[PDB]
Amino acid sequence: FVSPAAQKAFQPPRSC
Amino acid sequence: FVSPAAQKAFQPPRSC
Amino acid sequence: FVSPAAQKAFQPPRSC
Amino acid sequence: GPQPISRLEQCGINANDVKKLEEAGFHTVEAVAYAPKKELINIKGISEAKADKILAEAAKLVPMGFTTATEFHQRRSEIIQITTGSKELDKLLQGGIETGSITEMFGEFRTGKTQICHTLAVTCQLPIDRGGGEGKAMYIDTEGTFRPERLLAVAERYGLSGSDVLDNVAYARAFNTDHQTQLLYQASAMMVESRYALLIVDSATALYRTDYSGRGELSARQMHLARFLRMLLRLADEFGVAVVITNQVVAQVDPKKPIGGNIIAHASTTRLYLRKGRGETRICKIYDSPCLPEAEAMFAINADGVGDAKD
Amino acid sequence: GPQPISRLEQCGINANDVKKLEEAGFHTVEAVAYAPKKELINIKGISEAKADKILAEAAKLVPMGFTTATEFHQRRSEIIQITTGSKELDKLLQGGIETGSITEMFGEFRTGKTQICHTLAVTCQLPIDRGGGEGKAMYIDTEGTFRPERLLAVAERYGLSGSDVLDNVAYARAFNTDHQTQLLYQASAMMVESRYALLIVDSATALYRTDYSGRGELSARQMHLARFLRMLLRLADEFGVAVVITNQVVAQVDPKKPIGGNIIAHASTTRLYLRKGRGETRICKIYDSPCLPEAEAMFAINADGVGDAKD
Amino acid sequence: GPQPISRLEQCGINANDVKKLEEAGFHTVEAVAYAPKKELINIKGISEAKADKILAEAAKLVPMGFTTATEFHQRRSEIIQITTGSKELDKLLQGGIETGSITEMFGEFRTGKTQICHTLAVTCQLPIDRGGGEGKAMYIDTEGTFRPERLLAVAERYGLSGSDVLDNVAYARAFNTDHQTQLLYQASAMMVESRYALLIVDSATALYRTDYSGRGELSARQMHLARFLRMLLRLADEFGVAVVITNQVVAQVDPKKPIGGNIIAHASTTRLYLRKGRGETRICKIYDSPCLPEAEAMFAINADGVGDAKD
DNA sequence: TCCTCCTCCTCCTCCTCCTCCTCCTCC
DNA sequence: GGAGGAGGAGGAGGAGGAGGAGGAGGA
Ligand SMILES: Nc1ncnc2c1ncn2[C@@H]1O[C@H](COP(=O)(O)OP(=O)(O)OP(=O)(O)O)[C@@H](O)[C@H]1O
Ligand SMILES: Nc1ncnc2c1ncn2[C@@H]1O[C@H](COP(=O)(O)OP(=O)(O)OP(=O)(O)O)[C@@H](O)[C@H]1O
Ligand SMILES: Nc1ncnc2c1ncn2[C@@H]1O[C@H](COP(=O)(O)OP(=O)(O)OP(=O)(O)O)[C@@H](O)[C@H]1O
Ligand SMILES: [Ca+2]
Ligand SMILES: [Ca+2]
Ligand SMILES: [Ca+2]
Ligand SMILES: [Ca+2]
Ligand SMILES: [Ca+2]
Ligand SMILES: [Ca+2]
Repeated sequence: FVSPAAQKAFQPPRSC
Repeated sequence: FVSPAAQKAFQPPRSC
Repeated sequence: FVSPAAQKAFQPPRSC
Repeated sequence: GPQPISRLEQCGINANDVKKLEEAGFHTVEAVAYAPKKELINIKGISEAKADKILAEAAKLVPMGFTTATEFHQRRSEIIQITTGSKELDKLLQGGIETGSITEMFGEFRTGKTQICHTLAVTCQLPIDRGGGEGKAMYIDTEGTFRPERLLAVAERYGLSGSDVLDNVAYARAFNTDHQTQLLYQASAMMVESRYALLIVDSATALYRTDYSGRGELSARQMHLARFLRMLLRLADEFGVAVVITNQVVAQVDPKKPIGGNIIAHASTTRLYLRKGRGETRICKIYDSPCLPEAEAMFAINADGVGDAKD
Repeated sequence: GPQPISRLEQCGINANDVKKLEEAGFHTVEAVAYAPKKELINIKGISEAKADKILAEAAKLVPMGFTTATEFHQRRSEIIQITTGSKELDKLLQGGIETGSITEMFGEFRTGKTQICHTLAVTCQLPIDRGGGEGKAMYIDTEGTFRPERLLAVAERYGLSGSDVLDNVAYARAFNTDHQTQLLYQASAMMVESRYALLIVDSATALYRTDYSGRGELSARQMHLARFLRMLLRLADEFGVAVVITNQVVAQVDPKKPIGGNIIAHASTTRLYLRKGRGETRICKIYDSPCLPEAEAMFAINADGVGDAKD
Repeated sequence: GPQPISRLEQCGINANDVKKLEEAGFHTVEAVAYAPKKELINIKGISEAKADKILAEAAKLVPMGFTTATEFHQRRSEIIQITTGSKELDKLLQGGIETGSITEMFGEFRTGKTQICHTLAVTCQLPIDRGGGEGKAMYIDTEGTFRPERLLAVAERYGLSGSDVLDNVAYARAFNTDHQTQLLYQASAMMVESRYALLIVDSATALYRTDYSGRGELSARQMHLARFLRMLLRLADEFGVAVVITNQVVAQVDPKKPIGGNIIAHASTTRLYLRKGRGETRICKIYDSPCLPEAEAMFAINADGVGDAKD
């Protein structure tokens, strides 16, 4: 299957 | 199809 | 068709 | 990006057939265009009449004809090259891991194959300014050696939210060779929604040594491996991701050639041979490439991922 | 050059039929002359009455009878042989890659098959004085390994406008075996307009290993490959270009014979077997040829294309 | 020699009919005598009344009855056997390539099929003292592999005027299976004028693999091939030439049997199977013959044509 | 500074022409 | 001088193609 978070789209990794 | 440049005829390669 | 030389008759191959 | 298969309904295709196509792996118009007529016939609710219609309509939506090397050199110069996290190594690859192609990294144990895949799985999310791909990563793992703590260590180096980086890595553990191929069909679905920029199969041939035993199963082993490597090449053209597979080695007793035989030697465009250097240093080497010259570089495995020889 | 099919209208052929022929691949009078009666019947708007007329009229325009070896040795001595960019290699081929024939280059990975095709795609544009073909190039690529930057590197060697050389290479990426054959019909159209002097299919048999899986699809695989190789032979006679196909290899486990079987062994006139030498050197070998003796040469892959062993 | 068809007018045949016969392929009295009544009926301006007259008159000019084995053993002992340019090979064939019969040479690629045909095309012109045929050669080529420079290399070996030898080889390139048969009708005309001593079709079955695709066209393929092989047998009886056809091979996947099926296995009287030896040596083998015992010989391809193993 | 052995795998369709035959009755 | 009637009866098989796919160090 697909995870409920793997189906989420890409997110530009915020800095830290 | 054919490219707008692939349909162009041969050109003797100029020197450099 | 036939060539102007293919219609020519056999020739014993001369030596060399 | 790639056009989704739903755009076929607007061109005179029964929305039932699109559902019959999407149940066969095809999710983009490209996947149907690049497909042979033979594959669509093998679908149940599809006949030779429909397949000729599907191929004809789809071919109108995507260019499948001749162009010029000038128009191709232009389109190629805008291709993304993901950095490997090593200035010395990127100078060998003339930019970095190239997208839209299959790259192979083989070598003995400990030579840093899995470590490069962990660094790549992070640096593929950096903005292109910093040398990345600005996309998610997809890490198919056939060994159980996927360590998230190695992704956090690399995110700290590049100053990224370690919690956010781990959200962009779609991990999947393949347990046999059939499951390894099944994961690619599900992979083609996800890449339509999100924007993945790197596909990693490590190891691509680990499960082929044991699922197919002796020589009696050799023919079936390579034909099954050829379909897998072909299905990867399709993903590289559909979505323009970067496929980075790793390969094990084998000794020749007649001194270490990679496994997979000629099936994996021809399929992969770039091959990197990783040796063991000294201490924590390793030696990568352009084993095969269409453009790069045969040369060697020296990288190292550091506590913050793959990096230059810290010496 | 070849006579265009429009010259059939001036001999008593309905201009509608010429349009029905040109929709079937035929674009020159030769293509219709060399064609069997069976092929023209397979066209819809053509009957056995028309086909007998078409074949009869076309046969009057092109010689299809006997001649003498003297008249053939004369016409053959004026054939173009494209240089391979290597003095040592051309001395093996007694001139270079011969036009009007199918040449095959097989070998393991990295052996320089794609590299020779890139050098040939450039040197085929040099004037015949310098050993070329004075024509465009057509590079069908079934692997995604066409690198324009390798054409520029060779143009710099021969002092050519790198921007002008890339305008004479018609590139096309084949995605399956059906598409690979479809590209040849479009290829016959382009060669009527411009003047192409070299056709390159690399790899010719790459997509046949995966599209046709096991032995159950073996018969259909070779019959589909036989039509492809036959359609290439037709281009070599229609336009007198030089067909240079590359082939992968396979191990024999009973030590590397080329794939394709007897279908590709008989069809190709010249076969070049490329080994791996030392460092950057390679070893070509006349595997099969009607005229050339069995011998080996040693070339190398340099940063400016294929050249002699720079050692 | 064979009597020309003009001798039928002197026996009560309308000179218009002879022109209607000569437009159907018949050029000698034999060709009309050996022909069935069915073939002459199939001609337009010929009826069953004429055909019975034509057959009756022609039968009076050529013996078509019984004789004795003694009278046949006498007439056969004066038959010409052309040398193959190899003492070791002629000792296998007990003289050489026998005229008045169909000989077949099949084998894998490079095994020297085309090379033997080039040697035969030269040695068929030597005087019978030296083991030849004292006649011209006719080289139908269905592959594009006819090299005149290989005829000159053999003429230098036997000390012949290379310019004169190339005048005795009537070359013709067949482009499909219909054209391949059409060339035989024109061939029967030439052999009436000159004195040809060797007919070569290489390859006889090359174009039948591709013009007739799958099994659906198998029946039509062999019936078309049977007429071709039958039309060759007629030339061997009309003019007493030597027919030497070459054949490709195919693997059996149930290890290389020749193609053509039973149609070409029964038709040919002598079959030579050519293997690959070592280096430049080859191994011919009497595969089938009415008189010769099953045995193997070892010849080689040298820079001056086919010759004995120069070792 | 030397050394060697191993095996299994299936699928493929299309093909037309053919002729002769006769006896019979009442108002 | 007048006044048409009544269908029967199947034969006869041809013709093969097309190879793939390397693994595994010891002391
Ligand atoms: N956090 C770390 N810091 C430093 N070195 C590390 C770290 N993690 C692993 N290594 C080193 O990296 C190497 C492991 O490399 P990697 O996991 O890529 O192996 P591999 O090539 O995938 O091997 P295999 O074929 O066994 O899977 C070892 O030398 C190990 O000591
Ligand atoms: N610019 C270059 N300079 C020097 N060597 C190069 C260069 N580009 C490629 N090479 C070398 O040439 C070889 C690649 O050859 P090529 O691309 O022709 O392979 P191939 O025979 O087509 O292989 P495959 O079957 O994998 O497609 C490698 O050894 C590579 O290192
Ligand atoms: N002049 C020559 N000197 C020596 N050997 C030669 C010469 N010309 C060709 N050969 C060799 O002869 C062989 C070619 O044989 P040939 O042309 O008869 O092939 P073939 O059996 O017709 O093959 P195919 O089925 O591909 O047509 C090759 O081994 C080639 O190297
Ligand atoms: Ca690993
Ligand atoms: Ca490769
Ligand atoms: Ca290549
Ligand atoms: Ca060949
Ligand atoms: Ca040949
Ligand atoms: Ca026989």
